[PDB]
Amino acid sequence: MDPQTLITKANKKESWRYDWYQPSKEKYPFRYKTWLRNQEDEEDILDLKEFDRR
Amino acid sequence: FRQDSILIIYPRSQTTLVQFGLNEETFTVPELEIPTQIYRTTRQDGSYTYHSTNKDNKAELIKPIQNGEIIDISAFTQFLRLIFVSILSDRANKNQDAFEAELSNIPLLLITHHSWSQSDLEIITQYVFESLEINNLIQLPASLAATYSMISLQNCCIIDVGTHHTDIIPIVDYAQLDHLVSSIPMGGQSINDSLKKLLPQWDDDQIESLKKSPIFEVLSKNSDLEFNTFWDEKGNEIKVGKQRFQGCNNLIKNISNRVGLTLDNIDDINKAKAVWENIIIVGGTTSISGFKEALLGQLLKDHLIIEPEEEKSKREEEAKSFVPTIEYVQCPTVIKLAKYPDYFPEWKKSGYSEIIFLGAQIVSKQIFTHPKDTFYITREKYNMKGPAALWDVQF
Amino acid sequence: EKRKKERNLHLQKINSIIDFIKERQSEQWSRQERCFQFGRLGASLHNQMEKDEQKRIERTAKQRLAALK
Amino acid sequence: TLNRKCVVIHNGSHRTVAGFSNVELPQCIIPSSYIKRTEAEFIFGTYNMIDAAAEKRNGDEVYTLVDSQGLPYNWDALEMQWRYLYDTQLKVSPEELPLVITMPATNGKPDMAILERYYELAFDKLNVPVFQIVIEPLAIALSMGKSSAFVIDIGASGCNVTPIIDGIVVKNAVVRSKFGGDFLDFQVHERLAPLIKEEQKRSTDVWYEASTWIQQFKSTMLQVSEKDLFELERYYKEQADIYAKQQENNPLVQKKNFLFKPLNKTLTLDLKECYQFAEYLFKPQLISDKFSPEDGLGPLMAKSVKKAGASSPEQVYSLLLTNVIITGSTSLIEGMEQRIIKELSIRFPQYKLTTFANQVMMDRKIQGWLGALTMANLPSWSLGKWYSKEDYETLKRD
Repeated sequence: MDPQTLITKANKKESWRYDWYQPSKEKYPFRYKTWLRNQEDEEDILDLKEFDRR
Repeated sequence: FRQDSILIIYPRSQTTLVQFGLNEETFTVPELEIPTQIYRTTRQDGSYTYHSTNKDNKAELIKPIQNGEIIDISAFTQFLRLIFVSILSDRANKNQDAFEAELSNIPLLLITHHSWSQSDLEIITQYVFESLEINNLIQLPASLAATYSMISLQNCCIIDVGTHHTDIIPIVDYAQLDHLVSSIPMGGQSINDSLKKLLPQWDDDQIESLKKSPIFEVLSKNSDLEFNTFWDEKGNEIKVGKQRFQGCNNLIKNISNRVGLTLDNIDDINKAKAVWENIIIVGGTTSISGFKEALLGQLLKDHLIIEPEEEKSKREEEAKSFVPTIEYVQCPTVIKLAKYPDYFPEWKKSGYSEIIFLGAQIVSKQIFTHPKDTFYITREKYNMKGPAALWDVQF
Repeated sequence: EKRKKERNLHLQKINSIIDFIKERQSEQWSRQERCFQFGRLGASLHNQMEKDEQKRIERTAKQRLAALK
Repeated sequence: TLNRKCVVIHNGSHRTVAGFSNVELPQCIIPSSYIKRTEAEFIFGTYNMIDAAAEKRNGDEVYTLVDSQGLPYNWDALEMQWRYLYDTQLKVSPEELPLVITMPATNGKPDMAILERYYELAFDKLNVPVFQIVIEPLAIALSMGKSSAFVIDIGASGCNVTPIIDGIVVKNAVVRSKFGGDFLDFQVHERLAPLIKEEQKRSTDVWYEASTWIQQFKSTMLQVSEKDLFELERYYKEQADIYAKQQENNPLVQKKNFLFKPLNKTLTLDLKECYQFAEYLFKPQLISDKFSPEDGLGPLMAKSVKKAGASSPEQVYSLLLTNVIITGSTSLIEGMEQRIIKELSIRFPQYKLTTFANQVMMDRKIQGWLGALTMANLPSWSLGKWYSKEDYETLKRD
């Protein structure tokens, strides 16, 4: 089948980005790359039994 | 969880061991050995796509892992996806209803390396829980799996003899001291290139067949005969002399010197003796017979704490006129190899060169068959911390 | 007035740092205890596998008379 | 806690320990020196240092980076060290993650110059957005769970003695010693010289011998006496006479043997000559007449407390003597705790000594690393002084 819908059907939800962040106490003058929580609005298939050791 | 839903991936720089599901009777050999490679197709506007084969001679062959190091994490993650979607297609074509029982919850156990970046491991932690949507994940160290397939000794040393490199990792108190992890760029290709210097008339295929020959051993019957005949890959008989007893000595001396310079830095003597008493030698080259015994003999020649013979003979000549033993306080007094598990029927027949993969199946029976969720990231933990929850479930 | 607020801030910056460092010391003990306990449970699993499989080896050795017939 | 991940680099006197804030075991522990292979090549690392010292090629010169004052002086080589760390060991860009480094205890005057050099090294060279500078005895005392303590760090470049009251460092009582691990590496090579057939530019072989077998000689052969060396001969024989009288031996006649590996030779040294190396750290007048006994650590234990009392003095005395923390990478030799306890009790008989110390062999060497590790993971940015780029943008203006 299609590789997107196989992953969609199998194994059954938030996302995480690696972005700059500026912490608060108010706002600090620096930023740092960290894993931030994303908000709401933020191919081929190989055939087996070929490399099988028999 | 369901033991038929367990997926274990052991990647290397050349190949990758893949197995989905346990036999539930005994631990067996992995049947899938996929070469670690990807095809990058240069699409216009700058987009990148990755395929399993050469798409109309427009793709370049990229190896994601070389010398144990990832050079393209986007290639490695899509190679894991290329394995996983193919396993989903195989289960959907064989069982036709596996998405409710065998594919409804797959706990993935990915085996990682010591030289991989923590940022790359966090990209893997992002990718498995976003793109692959896999609910449970263990990033297992291979060095700790090599001693978890053993009788689970507390203090040991792991020697991973690869093809182009050799890794030396000490393990103290079931923990990996990253400050003493060493890696030489000398592997099975060192044994090959030494045979290039010993016999320049042969070529790559004949020297590789000599390395893969059963009559290739290192002394520490084949020994009483001077010349023996082996077979080439194409079926040609080739005679060989004493050179099959040589070719490994430079690699054995380099591994012995690096293990000595690694393990002489441990200050605690009671924790340092059990590392020297529990030398574990793993790797794909280590299926060559006599290599482990020759490395143990070189360690007993170089780093064994023993009274010198030129002084012991003078002590005995002064005593011949009971002999007391000189008691040292230096820690490598006993250098022995760890006891290999000789109760696995399939792994005794197929050899113990891939015992790190057996350690993954044993720690999977430890963790994935128990409701303790403190060594794998769940969806509740990924929704709270995400990749920052990666280092809260480590060993 | 201001001096009481400054002394309260100094005492809180002492006490909260001491308390969180003691919590992290408790975490440093608990992680090593978890590693030791699960290493010993993994060691006991090898004894369980030996007691499961050596009996199978003995049963297949006892069936050798029936195989020889 | 805070959703962050920091990099903790401890610049010790002999061992530089670099790692991350999310782990408790360090990523790498390299030596604090470099090899100038001569083009120029700055060899760093852990095993490449030992390999380049064992090849013994001409032109290889081992240059130090941390002097006896604890402050770096070869800043381009420290820059190349950190470029080696963030590329080969840490494997992360310095612009992405914050930093926590340490500061040795000074009197107050050399702090601003090293602050400006850290600004110019982390801002215009590495482009680090923010970094925290903590005081190393304050970090050691605060990671153990104490706000007011008395830190004794027995390092390689000397002994660091620091009185700490209520979280602040009493600077004018900070006296940095000299006799330490670098002194012991010279004394072992000087005493064992007629026994191993031997007796900067030529410092490569000296550092190789001090890093292969003299360190093993310190970790295995050496033991520290808890009392003064003549008082051992006064006390152990006095106990042996009571034992012999109750039942119906010299403890120093026990021959201890060192296996010298470059010649494979048994070196027999008795317990008196094993204690003779340990007596050099406390009695410096046994090798020359220019070294006063006040230069040792023994009278310095009382001198630093008497100088910290005048920061009413007896409350400071009872606060410092009951919170003594003994640490150090070279303090792992057996008897360093008991010798400090007895040598501090013979000058203060009135106050009881309750010394707390981390008994872990691996964690006492990286105790200065753990002191910054406990500061890097704090859940509030106001708990420590996080120097940002604005602190140097305001230093550009006069």
